Amino acid sequence: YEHTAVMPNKVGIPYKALVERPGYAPVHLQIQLVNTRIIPSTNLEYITCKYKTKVPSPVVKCCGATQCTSKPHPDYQCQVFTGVYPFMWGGAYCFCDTENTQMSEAYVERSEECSIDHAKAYKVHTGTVQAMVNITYGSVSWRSADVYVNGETPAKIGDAKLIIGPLSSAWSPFDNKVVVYGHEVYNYDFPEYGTGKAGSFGDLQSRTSTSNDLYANTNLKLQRPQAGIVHTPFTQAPSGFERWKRDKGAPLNDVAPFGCSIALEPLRAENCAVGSIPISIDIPDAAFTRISETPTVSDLECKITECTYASDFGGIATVAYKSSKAGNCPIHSPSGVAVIKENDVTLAESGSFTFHFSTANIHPAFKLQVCTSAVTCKGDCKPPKDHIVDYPAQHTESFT
Amino acid sequence: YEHTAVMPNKVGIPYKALVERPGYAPVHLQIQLVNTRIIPSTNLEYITCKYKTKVPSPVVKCCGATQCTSKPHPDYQCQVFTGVYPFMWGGAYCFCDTENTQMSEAYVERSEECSIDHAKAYKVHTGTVQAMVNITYGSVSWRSADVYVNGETPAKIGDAKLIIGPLSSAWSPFDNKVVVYGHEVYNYDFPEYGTGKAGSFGDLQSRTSTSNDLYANTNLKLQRPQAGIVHTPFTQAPSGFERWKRDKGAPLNDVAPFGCSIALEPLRAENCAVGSIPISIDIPDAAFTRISETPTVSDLECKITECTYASDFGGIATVAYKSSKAGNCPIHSPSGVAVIKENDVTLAESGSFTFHFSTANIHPAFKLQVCTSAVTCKGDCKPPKDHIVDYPAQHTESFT
Amino acid sequence: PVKAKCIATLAPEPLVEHKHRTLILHLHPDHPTLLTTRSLGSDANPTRQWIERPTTVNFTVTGEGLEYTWGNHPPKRVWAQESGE
Repeated sequence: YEHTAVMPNKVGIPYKALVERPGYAPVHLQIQLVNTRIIPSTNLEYITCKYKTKVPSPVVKCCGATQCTSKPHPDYQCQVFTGVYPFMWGGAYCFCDTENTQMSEAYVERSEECSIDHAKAYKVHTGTVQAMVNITYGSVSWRSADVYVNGETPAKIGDAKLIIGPLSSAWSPFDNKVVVYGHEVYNYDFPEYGTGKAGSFGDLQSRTSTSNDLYANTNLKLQRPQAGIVHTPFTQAPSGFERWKRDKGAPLNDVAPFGCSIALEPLRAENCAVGSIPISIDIPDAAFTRISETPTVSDLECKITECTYASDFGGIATVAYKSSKAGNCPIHSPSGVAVIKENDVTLAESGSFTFHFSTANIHPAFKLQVCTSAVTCKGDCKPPKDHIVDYPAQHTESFT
Repeated sequence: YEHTAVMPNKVGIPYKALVERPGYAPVHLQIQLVNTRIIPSTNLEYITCKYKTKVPSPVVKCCGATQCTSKPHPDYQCQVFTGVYPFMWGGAYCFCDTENTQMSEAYVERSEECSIDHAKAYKVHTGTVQAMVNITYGSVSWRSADVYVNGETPAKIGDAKLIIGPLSSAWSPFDNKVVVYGHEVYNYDFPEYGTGKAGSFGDLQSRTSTSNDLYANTNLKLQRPQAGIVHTPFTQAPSGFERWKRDKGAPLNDVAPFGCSIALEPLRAENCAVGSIPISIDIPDAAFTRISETPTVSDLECKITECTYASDFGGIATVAYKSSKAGNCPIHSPSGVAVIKENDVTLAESGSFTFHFSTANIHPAFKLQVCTSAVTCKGDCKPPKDHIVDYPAQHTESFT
Repeated sequence: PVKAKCIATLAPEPLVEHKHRTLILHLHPDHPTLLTTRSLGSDANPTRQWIERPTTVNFTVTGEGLEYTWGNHPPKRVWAQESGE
């Protein structure tokens, strides 16, 4: 009875399949893939952020030169300068007039915002998708368990053992190269660590926040201070993190395909509705009811009464139930034409009980399996009027 | 002058190309790919190791049953047993004779060796190869820098900027699935986490060493203790980590192709000599010598004197140098037929100086570019006698 | 610099208007609001436009769904199956 089932990847709607175990009473499913969070394999390549030209205070030798050296600070720009007369609080102070030397030095450093407000590149591989699958199973009526997709993983949470996927729809909405910012995720071809052109994205490129080493192509060019005054002309491109916040591109949670949402959290891409998942469950046999205890319902009749050719469960149909015992009777349309809101219907001794459903074909000729009794609920449906609210329960469009 | 150069991937031998910048004096290279450590992209899938049936001490109820429960320990095998009379230091102690009950329980647990002596599976992708490229450049005479292969990465260590690869020879000697053990690396199709048949490799499958959860298919089957005595028959397959150490396969550092060595270190595969690498360097123009300062050497003559048709630099050739000034003169054979030991030759005013080389064609008709002066060093060579020592400098075999 | 949650923005609610597989949206913000969507087909066909001037816009919604982001107001979602009878 290990109920294999191909199953559409779509998040917010149950998939009430039916266990046709030969010998005992069938049992309905209710498989709602409440989430499709993905979490691909990734690598933190480098944080970037806007620089801060945290200038070390220049040297001023008063009569003669002060040769600079290339200190190992990131992008340590330093250039000796002569021909000053530095006004500092008493007019000038160095008594020479051309031998007055000024050595300006400036290096690039991570902002304090780099720790917290920072873009973040990644080389993104495929990884392994997940889900908090609820099944309000059978008469168990509950399990809300986190699972995987790889087609040999069980998750014995509740009582049922369930194996999912691998899904066929391998579209990772993440590209190979991704930039990430706070919550807005950008599938951007970031240039690389160690290379980013100044002004362009990644002018600062630190491996992480702690990493004292980095790559700072900022085109930081010191110029001589003017007219014998102490200061430090640092001529520099404002960061490619400054832009990339107001001349950027749009976020993947606003431009992705096939229906995904995003988080700066394990780097999941939630709820990506695409393709199918070959899902298979091993039910606990204890949860089964033996066949000789559920009422046999045959010699019945089914008919629509007001079929709504729609998404919401507007389709209805009375069923002239013709039972033997009285009790519950799980139901399902093995044809995917009709999706039913009721998993189970209570029965007195051969009464009648309408259920709700939804279809996509004008003439819904769908079988209905009322606990081992098939029936065609043939009829005709009506279009609605009022179509602006969230996503459907029908999801069965085909040739009609 | 950004000297692009296709370049054979082979570790322990320089590649003394020649910079033909139009306008200033040429400069030799000496590019020795001292290492080809690889470090593919990987994932720790599960450690395995040999189990330890660390039996919890069984219960012995003296008169009546003790139902066992399935505790969540890994492979928690537990089976109630009756019909004992347990001799414990005073003869038996439970006064009944069949109602004497014994509940044996045993679970699988990581050995203490699992922390330290443990196989280690991986799903292995391709990643990115590296090298500590020495160049004893030009007159710079030194840089020993760690680089990459991806064909836009520089490494400004020394003074030269150098871009390497991507190599064309994408044979990752690692397979997709790999097992790893201490230092011996096995490109083994490990079954998977969560599945490994008992006795077979991966009977124990822990994600990591810390991971309290695991998968222990050991076929651990408790049997009843004998003849009314306290003990715990645990019938079990000795591990698929016990075998896999004496019925294993051979290591990839002993069975790989195309010439690799291995480490349990970043999971590199060193020194994989295969294919070519399109390497390109931006020399510091300061390191160039202008053309009007090196001696012009033309009106010369070259001839072999004892050419050795071999690997070691046995080939020699005097050159009737006809200089203008006196000084150094970098040399190279732009044809790959001849590989030369000397990058540079000193020159007095039109003297003669032999160099060493090695070839592969009986009639070596290779040009020699003595600092902008070409010459054919035509001749004939002799086979050697003494061929059992490490790898060659010739590496130029072709049609001869 | 710390990760405070600023007391923060919110744009006035939209006026949802139905049409056949189409959202007319008479819209009227307080400030320039970046609206954007994601037609959830594998054809994404997204849209972006800062809206400061009140504007009746349109969105060809498909069968499977669209989502709708009126500023930092949370993202909406919409079933547009048929309405052409």
